[PDB]
Amino acid sequence: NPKAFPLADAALTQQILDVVQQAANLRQLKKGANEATKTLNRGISEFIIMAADCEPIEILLHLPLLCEDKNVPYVFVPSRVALGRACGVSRPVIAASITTNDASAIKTQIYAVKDKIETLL
Amino acid sequence: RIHVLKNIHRESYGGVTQATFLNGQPIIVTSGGDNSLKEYVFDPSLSQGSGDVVVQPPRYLRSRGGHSQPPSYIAFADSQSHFMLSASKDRSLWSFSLRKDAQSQEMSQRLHKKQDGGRVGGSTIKSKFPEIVALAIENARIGEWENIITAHKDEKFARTWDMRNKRVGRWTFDTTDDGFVKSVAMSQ
Amino acid sequence: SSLSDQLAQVASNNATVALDRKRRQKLHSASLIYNSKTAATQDYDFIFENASKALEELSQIEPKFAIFSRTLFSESSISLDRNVQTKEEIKDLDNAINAYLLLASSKWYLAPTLHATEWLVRRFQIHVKNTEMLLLSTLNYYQTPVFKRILSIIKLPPLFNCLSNFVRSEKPPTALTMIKLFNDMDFLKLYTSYLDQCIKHNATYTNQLLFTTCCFINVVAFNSNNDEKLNQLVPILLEISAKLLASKSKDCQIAAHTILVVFATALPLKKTIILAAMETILSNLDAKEAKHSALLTICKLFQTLKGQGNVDQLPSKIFKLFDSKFDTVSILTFLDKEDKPVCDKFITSYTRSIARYDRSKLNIILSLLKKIRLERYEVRLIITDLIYLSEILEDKSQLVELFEYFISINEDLVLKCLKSLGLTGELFEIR
Amino acid sequence: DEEDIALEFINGEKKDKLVNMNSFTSMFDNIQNVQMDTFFDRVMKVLT
Amino acid sequence: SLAKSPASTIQILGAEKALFRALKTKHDTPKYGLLYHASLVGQATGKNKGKIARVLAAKAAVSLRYDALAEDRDDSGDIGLESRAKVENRLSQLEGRDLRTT
Amino acid sequence: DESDINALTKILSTTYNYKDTLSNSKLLPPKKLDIVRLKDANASHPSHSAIQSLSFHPSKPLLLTGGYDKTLRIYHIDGKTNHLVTSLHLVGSPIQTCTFYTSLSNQNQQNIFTAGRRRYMHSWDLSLTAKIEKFSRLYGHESTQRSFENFKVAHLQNSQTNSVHGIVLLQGNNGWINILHSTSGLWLMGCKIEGVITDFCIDYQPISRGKFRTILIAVNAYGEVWEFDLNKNGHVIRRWKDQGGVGITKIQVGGGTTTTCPALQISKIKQNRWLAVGSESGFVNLYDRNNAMTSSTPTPVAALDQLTTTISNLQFSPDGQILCMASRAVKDALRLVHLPSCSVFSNWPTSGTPLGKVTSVAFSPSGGLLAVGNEQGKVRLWKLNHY
Amino acid sequence: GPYHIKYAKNGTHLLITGRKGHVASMDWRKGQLRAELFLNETCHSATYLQNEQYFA
Amino acid sequence: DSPVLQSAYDPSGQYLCYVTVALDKQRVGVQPTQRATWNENFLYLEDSKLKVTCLKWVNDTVAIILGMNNGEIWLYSVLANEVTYKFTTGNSYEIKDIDLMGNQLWCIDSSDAFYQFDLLQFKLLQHFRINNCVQLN
RNA sequence: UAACCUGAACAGUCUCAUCGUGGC
Repeated sequence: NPKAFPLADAALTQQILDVVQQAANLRQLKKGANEATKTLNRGISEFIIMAADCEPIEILLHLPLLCEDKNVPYVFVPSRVALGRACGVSRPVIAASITTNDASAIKTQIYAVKDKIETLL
Repeated sequence: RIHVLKNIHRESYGGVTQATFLNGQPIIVTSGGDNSLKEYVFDPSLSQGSGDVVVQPPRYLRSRGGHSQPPSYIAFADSQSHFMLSASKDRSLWSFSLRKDAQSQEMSQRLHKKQDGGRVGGSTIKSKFPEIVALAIENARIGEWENIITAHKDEKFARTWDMRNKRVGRWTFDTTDDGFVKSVAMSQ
Repeated sequence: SSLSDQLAQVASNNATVALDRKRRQKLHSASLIYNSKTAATQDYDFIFENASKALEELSQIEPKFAIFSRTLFSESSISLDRNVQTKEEIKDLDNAINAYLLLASSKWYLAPTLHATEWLVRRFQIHVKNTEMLLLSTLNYYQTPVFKRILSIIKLPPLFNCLSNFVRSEKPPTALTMIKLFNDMDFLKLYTSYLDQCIKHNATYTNQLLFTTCCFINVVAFNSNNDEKLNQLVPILLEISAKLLASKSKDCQIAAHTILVVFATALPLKKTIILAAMETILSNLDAKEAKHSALLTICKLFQTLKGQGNVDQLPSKIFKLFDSKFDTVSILTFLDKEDKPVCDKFITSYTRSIARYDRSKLNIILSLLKKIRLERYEVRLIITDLIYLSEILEDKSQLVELFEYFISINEDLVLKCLKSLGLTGELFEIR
Repeated sequence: DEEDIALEFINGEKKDKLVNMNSFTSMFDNIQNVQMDTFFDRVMKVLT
Repeated sequence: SLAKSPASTIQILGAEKALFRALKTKHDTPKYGLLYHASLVGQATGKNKGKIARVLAAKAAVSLRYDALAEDRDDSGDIGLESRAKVENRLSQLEGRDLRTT
Repeated sequence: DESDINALTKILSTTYNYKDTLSNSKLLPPKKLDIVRLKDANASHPSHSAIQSLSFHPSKPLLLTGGYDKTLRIYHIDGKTNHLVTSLHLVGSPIQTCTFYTSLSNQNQQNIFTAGRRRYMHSWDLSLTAKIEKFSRLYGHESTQRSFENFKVAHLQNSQTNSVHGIVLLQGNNGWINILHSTSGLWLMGCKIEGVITDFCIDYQPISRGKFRTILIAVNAYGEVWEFDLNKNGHVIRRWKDQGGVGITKIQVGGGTTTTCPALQISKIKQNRWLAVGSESGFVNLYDRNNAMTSSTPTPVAALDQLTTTISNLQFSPDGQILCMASRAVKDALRLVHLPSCSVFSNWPTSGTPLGKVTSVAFSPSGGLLAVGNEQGKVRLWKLNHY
Repeated sequence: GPYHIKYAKNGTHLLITGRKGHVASMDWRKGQLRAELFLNETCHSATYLQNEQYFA
Repeated sequence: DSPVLQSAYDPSGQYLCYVTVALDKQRVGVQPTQRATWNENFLYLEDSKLKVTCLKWVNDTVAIILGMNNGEIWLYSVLANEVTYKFTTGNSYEIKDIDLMGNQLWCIDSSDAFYQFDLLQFKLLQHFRINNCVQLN
């Protein structure tokens, strides 16, 4: 889809979905677009992953509009099916917010992936 | 075609050998070569207006029976000479009455529950125990606990039974040396 | 048994006799129009005269109610009491009531039938005497207040046991309750006898056929995971499919087509049962929508057929019957449809039956197997019996151009069948 | 080569839809005054 | 500003005083809000009007942010119509069940 | 009344059974299996470890089990008394994969290749003392192959002679698959995929009379799949992507000759129909290669989701009508999915099947017979009565 | 035991007595019994008095 | 218990014929009892439920008669590896025992019937059954 | 060289959670 800005390549999307899988094991992600926007409102999201695969993409491209207000990083991955597999549910997942923590075991991996995200903004 | 009662008697012993309706009655008496005589009854129809088109299938009513194979072991259940335990090659333990043949009853093989709460093994398609080599009944504590101890063909444990309940018991005694049970006894 | 049980039996026998004023009030306040306080004060003359008005309206809508005005709605029936004549007069008027109910089952959306069968409810007590036929006749209308009304005033039969939490309730029975009602076997035998009387007296209407077929295919769907229930269920629904195919209605014929197609895709039936099913399908095929459903039904019933013997030549009688109901243009056109039905095994059996039984129409089998694509075993059996056709009769241009098609695609396979039987140079010397 | 013929016979088998418990539960909503041939193709859409 | 709000907010959108008193003391929040007067919630009956207030707010968030954020939108009701078909057959499948035992 | 379009009524009034009888079926009925339990295969001689790999013989009635107790056992299996043929304990070498290889030229070698987390791989030559050899030289390529754990054995044709020879294929560190000769141990070629190599499988396709072609199918962790033609130099012919799937653990082919249903004769080599890519979430995509060799973003015919933890075995039955998903992570995690219908059999396994923690699985090439090895050290044995 | 029968003077109610103890007053033509009492000594006979409302 | 289901010597004890199961199918093999005078090829029963119920060495092309459980006596030469001739009764009853004297084969049935076959003519000569002998094996 | 992550890596002396009771 053309209007899904920054889209990740294969290596970045592989490490994004790896940190999504370990955040899902640590119960540190909110899966789903409404839960992602709730974490955006409350300011407890590290970065937002979205799927450039939903057949209306306009059900997504509104949380960019309040990501750029709270300067939280956001990124697109090409498959909602693969994002749902990574989040560890049985359904496709359209968006997922990795929530904030300061005692987290995967804090360094979250920070590395979010720096690689904000390089391409 | 109203209904089919399948395997009403054994094919190997002749199938259903004589079946007859008692006349004027919805009950039919069958008998087969497997030493068995049954009755089946037709209940009245479940539809209160149609009836003739909704025919309830025949259900089972009383039956008498014995061993279908010659018995392999024999014991007397008590000192009064009233009941006698009798095991056959068709893998059934009957308790036959010497006083009144209606009191003859097959000892049931419906197993109890496991004592700890684990699962019991065995096949899902339940078959009868291997045919009985030996048995020993001692009704000093009868009704209290297990009462008959029996030993089957080419298997390494001896089952118990309760003559009061007329059913199997909770215990199967192992031999603990990977050998088949050649004899059983029990104290008085 | 006990004394209270035997007395409950004598109460159920004497349910309709009014033995004092209080039982007469409780028994006459059961109306289908009015509430209890009006219905208890009404007379027989009042309810008879407006039921006779409504029967004149119902008779000018549909003229088969005039004989009910002659017997069931006459003025001798104001004084006719039900439980004072013998069993033979009772069975006479109860098949009169059954005739009225399965005639007026279709009319239940218009108030003259409500005001007319009001008199059967209040004079002849058909809500408690003739109650199974009343429920079975108005079973289609279960989302409607008229079925709510007959459930409120009905005394429920023992086969209709699952509706016992929807009597005197404000909410209609649901569709899952209807499938739980139909899921019984004795209820299925009862409903198929009801449909047999419907098909016999030619009263099957399309809303009934839709409801009946919906509940039947939901019964098959519910029992789709236990083969012993499906096997209990086969000679009931295939018998009612035969009795729906043995009538004249295009609607009831394609109702039977729906039942047959769902049942054959639910379990693998026998080959001979499927062939006799297609014989019963073709033996009364007269409509056009019935022809559309019949071709789709025969295609799916041959598709759901496995094992050694799925794609034989269908025999001479059934093939020439299928020819007399469906010629070449119909089969070729239906294959040329862009929706692409799955007609693999049936079309293979059809072309093999042409090669064993027609031996003139081979250009058409070239065109139709140019149209649709088949599998390797299908075209292997086709070219094997074409090889046998070449060896029995002299090989002209239609068989030659068929082998040119079987050379232009998959020539390795026709080489494999010739090497399994024959030779390529010997076959080219043959043709 | 009968094993090869048997393998091509089991190889030429296509994926079909099986009947579930609830493959036909959503038909009661629209059996209202539609025609029976529309019911037949609505069933055939479920089967295919 | 309505499009960038989550579907739970669109559910409870009218009932702010009941919501915030039921949050500022630890009570049970409302479930209907301004969306109670939709025709689908009118068709529902029981606790499943809370249930389809939830699914209606979810599909209404979908359709609403499609309408506000689309650029090639056609004013023809397509996304709203497929969302309404989803809500209608969901309402069908939870009005078909019954808590009685038959 | 009466003395003696009715075709259906007559056929119903004569028949009593209404389904296909015994052998006029030839392909499996869906949703209800027919599977009896036999004697547990290693019940005669117990295993001292979790049974890590398991393979039947291509021709003989032999089952080879092997695990981390660095011994490998062969069992003559039958119904009643699965006895132990022979048993070889390799000291200091725990084994993880063990395979019966049998060549296509003379079908008389009968090697057993076995390997674990070591820099060597043993090869026992079956002779009924025991002559085994050890492969420990990557011929210049030792840096990219630090453990011989994940190997697979396959057939390769010279393609200028019609001479076949076995290859073993070792999965290495970077993306590497090192293919080497199964008799001389010479490094033949290597195929590198881009990512974390997780699994691979071998497909064959016939070309003409007596010529076939070997294709290596290797999967990234991310989900992108390379197919290498390796009867020529090991060059890529196709590169596609798994639809969905993010943690990919196991690929398998089936429906023709796999490495676990091997062809005894070179003309009996078949093209595989099905390809299952099983993942870390328990999702198994299933692709139908009769049409999914052309698309390059092919869609699966179904994505199975029935068991919820990491797919560690998935094997196709030799006819290619059952796939067996299995997970070594929780207990009793095994399903047999019927295909083409892509529907799980619902009557087996039940809650009382003693599957255990399923850490290996194997299908018999002829008998229609499952062996399922669990972490307790027990191979349980079942027979599918369709075969 | 053997049941001594008795009807009310209009035929609406039936009063049976078992020899053993079982006395039942009932509306035999509806299915309504209004007394079933088991007086475990040997009863011999019964009668209604002026009604179904009292019996001796 | 033993994997060898059936086994018998030839007269003079020079070869042993033995039926064992091989991964759900019966197989019939012949071994020499002294090598100083392996044999790796078997007769394979191709059905999973067809099995040998008895076997007898004939005495001179050397052969085995294998009495099956579908009313058949297979006659199987051992130097070649095919059943040379398939005797059959009219039934499906398993056959409990066979014997031969010279060229005259006799066999008993699970329906307690006696059949006689002629190895020189490949024909069913006689079929009968006698009273009060009802469980013959 | 190391650090960190990772493969079926808590749990028979059963492990853990939560609400309570009595004295960690």
